[PDB]
Order: sequence, then C-alpha cells, then structure tokens
Amino acid sequence: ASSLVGRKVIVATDKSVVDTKDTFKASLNLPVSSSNVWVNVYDDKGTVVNRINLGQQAAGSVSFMWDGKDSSGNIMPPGTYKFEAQTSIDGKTYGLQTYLPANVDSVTLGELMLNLAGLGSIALSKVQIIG
Amino acid sequence: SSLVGRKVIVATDKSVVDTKDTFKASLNLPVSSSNVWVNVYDDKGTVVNRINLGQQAAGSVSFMWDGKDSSGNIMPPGTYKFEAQTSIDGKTYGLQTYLPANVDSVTLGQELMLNLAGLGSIALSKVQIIG
Repeated sequence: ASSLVGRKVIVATDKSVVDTKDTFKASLNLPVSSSNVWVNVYDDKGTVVNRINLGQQAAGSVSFMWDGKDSSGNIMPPGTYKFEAQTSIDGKTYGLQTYLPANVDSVTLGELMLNLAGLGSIALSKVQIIG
Repeated sequence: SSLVGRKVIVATDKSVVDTKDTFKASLNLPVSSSNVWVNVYDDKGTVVNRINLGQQAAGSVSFMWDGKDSSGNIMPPGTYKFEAQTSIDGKTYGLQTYLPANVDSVTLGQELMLNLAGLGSIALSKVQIIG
C-alpha cells in the first residue's frame, strides 16, 4: 500500500524548488537541431540569476545542470527558480519545454492530480512516466 | 538533426497502432490500487478490448495490447483509444496514458509543435523527454 507522496517526479514546467546545496539536473526537448541553445535562470520574482549556454545541440533531448550560483559565482539561497530554455533557429528565438524535478507533496482531486512542491496541483499529463 | 520519423511518447489517449506488432505503452498511477485497467476502443469509440492489470503499486505501470479484440480476432491497423482507469475506495478515476507516436514533421504555433501521426499538432509539454 503506497503512493507517490515523498517521491521526485519529472514535470513539464519552467519552475522548480531547488536545494542549491546540490547540483540541479534536468532536461529540455529540442525539436530541431540548432547551433545555439540556452537556459536563462531567474529567481521566483523574475530577476535573472544566471545563463546556461548549451552551444550546439542535436534534435532530441538535451540535459543540463545548474550549480546553484549566480553568474557572479555566489551561491543562491534554496528556493523556487525559473528555467527558461530557448534556441535560435534561422535568426528567430523559440521557447523549448523544460522537464524539471518536483517532490510530490500529496495526491488530490474522475480527476486525480499531484500536489507538487512549488507548483500547486499539476495534471498527470505533465508528468513523466514515473521512474 | 530532424526528429521527423522518430517515435516519441505522448500524454494522449490515442495512438496509430500497427496491429501486426505488439503495442507497448504506460500509464501513471498516483495511488496504489487493487484494480487497474485499460479499455481499448476503435476510432469511432466502439469498444475493442479490456486489458485488466489487477493490483498495482503507485508509480509507472506498463501495459501491452496484442492488437486483438476480446474475441481473439486481429483488428486492422489504425487509430485506437486507450482509456486507463482505476478503482479506489469504490470510486473510478481516469489515469494518464503515455503512448508512442511518430513525428511526421516539426511545425509552428500558436510556438514549436510536433505534428504527430494521428494526433495533429501537439505541444512539447505533452511529449516525454525524448530517448
């Protein structure tokens, strides 16, 4: 007799609660290959924190990491951060979907949903086939 | 380079099935349950089969369909619907299925989308971190 409560799942979202004591690891999907892909990192009020340039990447999934520091190398306090992945294809900028870890706080409500730390209630259609 | 022609995993309830091959996919189950199932229907909503999965733990549950109706007759290749559900304390709840689809082309919204075989234009928030 079990649930997801306490487990980490992977969610199609641009926010995640980060414990900056540990490396943060996640991915994005890139539908066309590109010479220039990146993730801007913001704090929970929209202020830029850092920029992760991923350089050239092939179509498919791309993994990335954030060490929890701002672009000045100072450790950021644990909390909710925003990850905006994008790419430049033929001189135009496109958004990419990120897949980010979240803890399940509880299960709630025909319709079941996950209550995800920092996200509120999320539908299962956003959650990755659970590991 | 393209993505075109690859197979991705989509939070959807429909998939183009080639019934000459076994069909394999997953659902997410948020709370463990003694009774989990997948109803299968043709593209007109006519019921084809019932895949009973019995008791399952919270997490990912994999399932397969051999392409046959409940009388053992091979169904024709085509779009099929997979409705995963469970029973929990006497109440029935839908579950999210994650099904394979072929990438026909890559296109714009909307603002990058996948045109998936049998599904149309689908947002990357519905697509599994691509293998």
